Amino acid sequence: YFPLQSYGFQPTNVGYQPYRVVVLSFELLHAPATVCGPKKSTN
Amino acid sequence: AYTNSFTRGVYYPDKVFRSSVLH
Repeated sequence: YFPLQSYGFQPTNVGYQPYRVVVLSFELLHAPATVCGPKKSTN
Repeated sequence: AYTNSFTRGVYYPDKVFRSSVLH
């Protein structure tokens, strides 16, 4: 035995449906910024 | 086989400048 289990996703299924999920995790550190909002810089 | 570490093996804990302070 191994712990793997498989779903059986059918179009007729609502918590029974497949769900796509993305988790955005944000690296707050005092290192250089590299991912930023589109807000434009000034002089 | 071994040797003494002395006062070796210390690093800046975070990327923040600090000066004249006992952190």
